[PDB]
Amino acid sequence: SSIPGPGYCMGIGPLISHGRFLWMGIGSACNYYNRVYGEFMRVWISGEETLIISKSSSMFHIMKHNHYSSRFGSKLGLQCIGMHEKGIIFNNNPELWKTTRPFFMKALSGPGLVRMVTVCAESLKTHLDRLEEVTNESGYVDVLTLLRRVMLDTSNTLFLRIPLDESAIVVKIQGYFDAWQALLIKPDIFFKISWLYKKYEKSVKDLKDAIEVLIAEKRRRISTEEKLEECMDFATELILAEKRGDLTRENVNQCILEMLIAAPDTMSVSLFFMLFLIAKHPNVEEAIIKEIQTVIGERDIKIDDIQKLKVMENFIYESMRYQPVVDLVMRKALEDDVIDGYPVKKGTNIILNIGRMHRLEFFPKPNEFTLENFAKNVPYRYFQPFGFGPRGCAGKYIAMVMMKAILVTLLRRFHVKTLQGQCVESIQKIHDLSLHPDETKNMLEMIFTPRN
Ligand code: HEM
Ligand SMILES: C=C1C[C@@H]2[C@H](CC[C@]3(C)C(=O)CC[C@@H]23)[C@@]2(C)C=CC(=O)C=C12
Repeated sequence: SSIPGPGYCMGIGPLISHGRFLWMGIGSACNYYNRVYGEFMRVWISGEETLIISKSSSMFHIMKHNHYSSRFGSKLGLQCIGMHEKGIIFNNNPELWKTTRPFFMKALSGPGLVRMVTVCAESLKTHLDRLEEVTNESGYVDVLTLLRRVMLDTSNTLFLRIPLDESAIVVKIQGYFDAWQALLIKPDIFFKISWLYKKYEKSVKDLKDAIEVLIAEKRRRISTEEKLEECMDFATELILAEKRGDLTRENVNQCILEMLIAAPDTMSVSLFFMLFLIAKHPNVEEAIIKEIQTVIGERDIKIDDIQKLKVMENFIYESMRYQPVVDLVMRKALEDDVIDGYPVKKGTNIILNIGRMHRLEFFPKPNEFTLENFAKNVPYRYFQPFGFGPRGCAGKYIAMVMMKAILVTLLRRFHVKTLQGQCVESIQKIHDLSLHPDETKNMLEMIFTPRN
């Protein structure tokens, strides 16, 4: 098998496709190219050949083997946002990534994943007793903002615990995201003409400078302190590693930033799409309340409860399957290989189109939202909402805990209504790095009406 895809127009092949990506958006460009050509095909972002793949078989191969534990993207765009060989998310240096990930992995599982289930519920309870902060005169709640705030609160009180300006940092975090999303695949030419990008350069500084203030304090409280053994957390772990010789201060700093943004960047959008799905699916929402009555009653949500919330678990999966937020994964080939039928040279960029994959394969009723798609145990090789393997989502387990926790704590207390005939299908969406709602539009509010 030779490689499918558009004609290489003697050096015009690349230019049309890279342009198509910038004009369309990374997400909807992938969906376009996969629809036109095969579920496996070649394109050019910048110079380098890049493959876009929805085939579950290829998907599985890639996330499984160790020679795909890299991502890709403009070096100058990454340097701009500070993820060039520094975080983990888009840290593309094999060795430096290898040595940092452990820290993330430890903090996002075991003892911490148990605190998180209650840290979440409390954080949300706080914010639900302060609805005045997010509710309109006509009772319209800004769900997106509320969520982002409890996500940041949650992340902070678990991984860093330093008092911060919640409202302020959330807006800056979004500046950071947008900037990241903008510069990720902008061709080098773009960075030469400075008044075009320096817009973004400023949102990055706004967040980084806001965070240096926080880590500066965490550094003090550590260098004083009585029983240091008593209270280990993500930020401390890193700082002490730096205090040995394991980490650079710059890197530490990026990781803390990367940990704080991660939840607000994804959970909030995901739960938002989940909340709309509940409103327009009354049948499903009844099953979820019964399960809560059966499993929890009027007791505080605890770790031992989460396995029992079976219906909800399926709801979360079906929501992510049907309305994904992270619908694509970027990887790079580190060794040569043959993947399915095709030769894949090292240095080849890969975009796994997991969103399209969850509609072309396995599932009984792919194109409608039903809890029937998850009535029979799903092979983790046909459904990858987080990815798996050496570089799968580091939060994949804690994530599910948090989502379960916040949904329970919310639906426990309020019925949710969507304005007009609005639903996830009829929301206007941007489809670039992630797949999220266009916030320059409106009608994205909800109404929270009490229960009992
Ligand atoms: C429901 C929300 C979430 C979704 C849909 C999601 C999904 C994903 C996916 C698909 C990847 C790419 C993995 C791969 O390449 O196969 C990823 C990576 C990652 N995720 Fe998540 N995730 C979520 C929540 C979180 C949370 C809460 C955190 C941390 C608090 C987190 C931290 C990370 C990090 C640090 C990476 C980069 C991993 C690496 O390259 O080493 N994620 N996530
Ligand atoms: C929404 C996104 C986009 C995700 C990214 C991890 C790497 C992903 C999956 C890619 O290869 C392309 C889109 C990227 C993620 C989940 C990780 C952390 C975060 O803060 C925000 C994220």
